[PDB]
Amino acid sequence: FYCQGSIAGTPKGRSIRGTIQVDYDKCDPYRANKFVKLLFTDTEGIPYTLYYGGYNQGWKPLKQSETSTLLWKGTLDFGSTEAVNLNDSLDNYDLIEVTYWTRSAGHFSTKRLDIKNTSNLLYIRDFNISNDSTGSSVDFFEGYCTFPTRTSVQPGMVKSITLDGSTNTTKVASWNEKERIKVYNIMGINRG
Amino acid sequence: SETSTLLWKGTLDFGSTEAVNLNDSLDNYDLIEVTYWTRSAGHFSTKRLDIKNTSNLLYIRDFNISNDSTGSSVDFFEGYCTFPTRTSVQPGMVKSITLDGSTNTTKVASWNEKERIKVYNIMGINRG
Amino acid sequence: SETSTLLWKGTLDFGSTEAVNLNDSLDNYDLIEVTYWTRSAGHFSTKRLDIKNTSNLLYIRDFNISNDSTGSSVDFFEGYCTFPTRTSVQPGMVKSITLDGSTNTTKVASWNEKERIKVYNIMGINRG
Amino acid sequence: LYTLSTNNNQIKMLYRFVSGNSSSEWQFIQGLPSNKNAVISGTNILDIASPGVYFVMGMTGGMPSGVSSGFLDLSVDANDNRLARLTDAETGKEYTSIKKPTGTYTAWKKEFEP
Amino acid sequence: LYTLSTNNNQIKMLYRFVSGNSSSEWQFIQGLPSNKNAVISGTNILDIASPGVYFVMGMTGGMPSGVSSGFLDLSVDANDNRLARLTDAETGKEYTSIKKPTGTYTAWKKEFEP
Repeated sequence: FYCQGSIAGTPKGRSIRGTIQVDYDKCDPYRANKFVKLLFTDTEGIPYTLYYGGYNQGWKPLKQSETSTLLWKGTLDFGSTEAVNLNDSLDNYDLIEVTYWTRSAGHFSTKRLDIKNTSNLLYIRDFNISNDSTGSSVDFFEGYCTFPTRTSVQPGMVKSITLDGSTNTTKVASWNEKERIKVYNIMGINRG
Repeated sequence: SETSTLLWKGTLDFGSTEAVNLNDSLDNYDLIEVTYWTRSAGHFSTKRLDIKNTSNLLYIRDFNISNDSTGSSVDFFEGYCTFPTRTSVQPGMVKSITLDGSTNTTKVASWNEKERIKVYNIMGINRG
Repeated sequence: SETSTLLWKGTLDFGSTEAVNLNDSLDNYDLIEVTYWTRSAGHFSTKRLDIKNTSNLLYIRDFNISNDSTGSSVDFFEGYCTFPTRTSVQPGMVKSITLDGSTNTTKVASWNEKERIKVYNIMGINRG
Repeated sequence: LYTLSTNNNQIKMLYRFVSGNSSSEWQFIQGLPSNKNAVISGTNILDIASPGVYFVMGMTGGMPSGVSSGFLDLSVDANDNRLARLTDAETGKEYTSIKKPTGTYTAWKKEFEP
Repeated sequence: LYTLSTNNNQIKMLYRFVSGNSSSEWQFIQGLPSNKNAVISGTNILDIASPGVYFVMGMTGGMPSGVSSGFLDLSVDANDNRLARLTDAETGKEYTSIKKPTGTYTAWKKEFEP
């Protein structure tokens, strides 16, 4: 099948191309329930499913399949000053995800950003407590990258603070230094 | 395959006192995910909640440090929504605290105030 | 397509010591996700980890603030799992600290106690 | 800090060190009334919650069965771990009960005898 | 004498009587932080060398095997005889160890069980 993107219930107003599977329960079209399954793709290649259950269950909600495309990889330290270029425009994506690290104990994690609903700042925030049965000290890390273009990222700021548990005082443990917050990868993500 | 459906869209301030409807029941989904904002430095982010393994309280937690070369303060944000029905979300609390790095002292910076934590969309998600 | 498989399910308390064995190798996944909880106020949430770009340590970090109009204290919760094998997971540590907002001082509130941080599932995920 | 009461259970000494807006915790001192272990009576023994060594007598409930008075050594941490050690003033039998942070008190466990 | 620290393991009160050159010893006083027994964590339990009752947890060593946490009641006389009794917070089981003036602590004995 083919459906024109102006018909109601199409995804994102795009035309779609796909296949349809139809059956009646136990192959009895005179007495039985009817079932319908659709599997289809839009002008951007995104795959969707749509399903009708028999026994008057009717239509289940539209299910876009989440799809991802690497936009960048390397070692982007928030203490660096260069921009990095993304392999496709952020405008083709509904989220990004970044993998990141912080200096303390070698912590690694991810952070997700909704590119259609953002201040255009990729913020990272994280903390570390002392890893022994006696210390009360805490470390904080924060920093962000701007987007200079819809195809690029640049480190705007990185900072850290320590709450010293011995004196009970905070101190700045870094300002605009490398080896404090790092991003290794950036992913473009499609979602519903 | 991981699949996603929009359950709601708008701007849900946690200091608001109103529910918002969801386009389908929470019971059809394995997770929810939300885009959100927090006051300090105009931050935007996403939060995930498992609908099967939960207290039926969507919390947001976040924190912000002083954005200058000298400050040593930390501000904290916490807030939550209840689900008054399997088809709605309502704010239940929002609070903030400042650890002031100039005095080395903590204080309550807000309690049930607007402009602290906000959600822009809620996605229902299906997974393995 | 992002695709997911359930590797393990249960209640992996970070105060426990025991390894658990996973149904499939973590090498076959680009990420894991884990649904988790922390003692304070019955928070529930999910952590994602890239299983390529990692120290091979699944941390959880969280904090709670006093849920009333008057307390300024902040509770910090941290712990990790370790991967002794690409088919096993083992809790390395759990700890909590309180910043006391009445004296303006910091203290250890727990160390390798059960009931502080808990993981209810491990999902293996593939991504592009 | 000193509480201003003639009631021998309410009179308390506390102290602390203060630096700016920060301080130690309050250090609650335990004093012995007429140099003795303080008496508690007419109550359920499981309602008692401060650390210390009391004498318990005429209690309304939560004693071990048949025990009518005794020394109660109670210990309590900031997480609310508790350790109660009662000793029966008639037979000299110890009874122990514990509360975990997330639990209530367990029932009494008697000591070991042949 | 009062030490100037916000740390509950370091805020000490001491008193004595002085006459010319002579005095009593310093009588040490232990407070209860927030009305609780003093927690100890992140040490070997055999590095505790002050009397009193302490909730011990996360101890890096010297515990009885499989005892993670408990109440420790320690006695230490002027000669450095010591008696340690540890009661395990999971089970209520007592363990004991002893030290002589000219020796180190023994291993842990356990209470007997049915």
